[PDB]
Amino acid sequence: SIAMQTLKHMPGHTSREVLIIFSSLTTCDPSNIYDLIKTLKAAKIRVSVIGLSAEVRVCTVLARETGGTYHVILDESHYKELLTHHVSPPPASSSSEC
Amino acid sequence: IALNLKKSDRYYHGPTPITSQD
Amino acid sequence: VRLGMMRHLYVVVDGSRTMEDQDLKPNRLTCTLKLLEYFVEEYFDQN
Amino acid sequence: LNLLVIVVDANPIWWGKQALKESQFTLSKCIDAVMVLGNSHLFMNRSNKLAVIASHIQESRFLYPGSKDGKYELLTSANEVIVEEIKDLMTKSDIKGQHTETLLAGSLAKALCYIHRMNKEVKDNQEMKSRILVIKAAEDSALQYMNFMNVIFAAQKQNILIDACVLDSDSGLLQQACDITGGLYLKVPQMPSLLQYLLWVFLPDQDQRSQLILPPPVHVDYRAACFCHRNLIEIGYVCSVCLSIFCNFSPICTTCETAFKIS
Amino acid sequence: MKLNVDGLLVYFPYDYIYPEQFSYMRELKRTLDAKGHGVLEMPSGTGKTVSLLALIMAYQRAYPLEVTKLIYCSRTVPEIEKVIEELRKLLNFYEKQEGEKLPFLGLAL
Amino acid sequence: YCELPVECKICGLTLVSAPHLARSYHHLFPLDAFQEIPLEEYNGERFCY
Amino acid sequence: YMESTVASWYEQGILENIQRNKLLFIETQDGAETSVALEKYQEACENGRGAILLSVARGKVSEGIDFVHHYGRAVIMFGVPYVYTQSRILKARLEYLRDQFQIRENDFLTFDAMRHAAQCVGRAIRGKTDYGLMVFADKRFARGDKRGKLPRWIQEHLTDANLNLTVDEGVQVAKYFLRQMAQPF
Ligand SMILES: [Zn+2]
Ligand SMILES: [Zn+2]
Repeated sequence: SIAMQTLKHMPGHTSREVLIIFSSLTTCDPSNIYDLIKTLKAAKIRVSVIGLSAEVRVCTVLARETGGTYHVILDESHYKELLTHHVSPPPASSSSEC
Repeated sequence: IALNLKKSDRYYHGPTPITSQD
Repeated sequence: VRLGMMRHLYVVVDGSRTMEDQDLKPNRLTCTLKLLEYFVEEYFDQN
Repeated sequence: LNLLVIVVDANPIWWGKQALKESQFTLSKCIDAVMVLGNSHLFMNRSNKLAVIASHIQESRFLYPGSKDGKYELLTSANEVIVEEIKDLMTKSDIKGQHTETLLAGSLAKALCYIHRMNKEVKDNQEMKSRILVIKAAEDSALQYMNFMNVIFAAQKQNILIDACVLDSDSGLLQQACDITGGLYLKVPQMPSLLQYLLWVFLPDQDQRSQLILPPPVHVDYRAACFCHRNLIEIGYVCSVCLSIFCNFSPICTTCETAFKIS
Repeated sequence: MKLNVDGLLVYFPYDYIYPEQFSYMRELKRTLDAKGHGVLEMPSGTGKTVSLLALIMAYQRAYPLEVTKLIYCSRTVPEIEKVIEELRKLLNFYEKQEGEKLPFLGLAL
Repeated sequence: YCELPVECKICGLTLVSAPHLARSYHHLFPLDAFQEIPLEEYNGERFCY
Repeated sequence: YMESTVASWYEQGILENIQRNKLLFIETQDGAETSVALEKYQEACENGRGAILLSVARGKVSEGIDFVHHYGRAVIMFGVPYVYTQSRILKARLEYLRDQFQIRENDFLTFDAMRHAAQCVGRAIRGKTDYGLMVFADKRFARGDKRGKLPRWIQEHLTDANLNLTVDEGVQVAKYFLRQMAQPF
């Protein structure tokens, strides 16, 4: 939400994105994340989660529903590889406009 | 959305602008 | 495939108790931050 | 360790015109000056290493991979192999009226992958500093811009200094290549004294370059222009797909014709 | 997906199935072939269910004179509701594989 | 301004140098993969080009 | 034992540390209360909060609930589930099986304990090819006879490296397994 309150005012031509480095699988929340997820899809904010030693449900749905990807650190090389992969520009979705 | 192009040669130059015996 | 040339990205990092855990060889907080400095530089270096 | 790669613009049109012009400076004496620089560079330190490449309108060729005269075999053999390799390029070369622009991007590409190969073959016990000295003389081509930019950023990424020692034609991208990579650029007015510029300005390596006074780099005009008219402009309209500088708003970009919407 | 089961070629909806499913089916077939009861264990629910239905349906289609009806029982109604939907899916595949409707009826009580 | 590229602090418009754009054009010109020939395949070029 | 255990954990910091680390729910004989708690447990698992469910193996919830990915991803069994052997129902049943069907008292009693344990614990795998963990906190299960009474698929996946793990070793092997399961096939 703090990111969305910032990225919502961004122009439409720019790819709005968020990279989440998730460490502790438990995370407190003041409201149902599904509404926020639906809002992220509507806000066209690409969200991709990277989980460290955790395969979380909310991160799974958040990524795949938003179109982003959720990955988990297999080892240091996997972590290096995943961040290196995220450096690539995002491939345009059929829902994305120029 | 696959990549599409119509006139790609223009990319090769960018802003760059534009006797046989010799 | 078509690629989004201009992109705005926010990096979200946990500051929770598990970051102090030595989950990898180095301290997870140290490891993640050290590798993020590389990723941040490469992010601008490629875009 | 220091690795110095010398790139010679051995374009037979320009050097031939200079020969026909009865120019005082000539490619032979230029290659000879390059030879002295290569020798003196290796002569400066045991760990110093070098490579030399010459370019032609068709392609580019490498000039570099007992003591009968009472001197060291490496220097003597380096001189002989360079002379033989340049003569092979000049003798084994076709003639074509349609193609005259000198090749540079391909020469730098081979040098960079060669440097990378050397960067792997070098023992990690020692660090290797690499620099490329570009000796341009003949006109560049617009088609080279894209490919030259690729090697420019690769050199910057891999921390290779591009030092430009221009003879005649000043390529705007070449003066940009050095600035982007942090290398120096100079155009010699006294071509016969080219070797003095090499030994005073281009001979010192980055560590020496920092502890020394050299003329400040020439101001670089980072021109920008629309791809439709190629005219210099301060404001251009790019798109998040073609990333091409257009002259004005259009519902479809001529390079892709994607369905943009009025706004 | 035609399965080369011991007794007959069995039509199956999924293009890929795991090796243990073939064993379970050809093993269970022994009860039909021997005309007698038996016991067996298989971890997966859906896999053993769909393979069971495929096997028994193919066997019933092959030997309707030998086996008139199939009686299936499961722990609870919520499970039964899913199983009967899997049978419908199998019948939908079978109808598509056959290309025509057949005189077959199945229901959950 | 001392450093580019940057967004205008006033106009809210991006200021950038032409090479910065070309730094992304490799995404627009993806390089075709070279076919593998792990065996020597009688290639007379002992030296890698 | 569950309440005694929970009460002991409440006197200690254990119960606070657990709840602080993740929400916890406990099942009871009440179908409505357990249904609500289970729905809240599942809803907690949908959100970032996550939840922990404590239940009695013989409880109606264990025979009725189905475990799926992120809904009972790991199942913990505390001890071999043996029913109170003084209960008259068990006495009549067990002596009849020995008198009529000749099955030994400890043989059938262990068989029913092994069966009920596997039933409650094996439900972690149901379909859709989703991973699950099954940790048994009792060296009894590692005994040669108990191993043979354990189902073949569990028995063959079980191995000496995970047959007599220390609590720490279990957490370490679980963390590794989770890391290995998160990537696609
Ligand atoms: Zn466009
Ligand atoms: Zn115009």
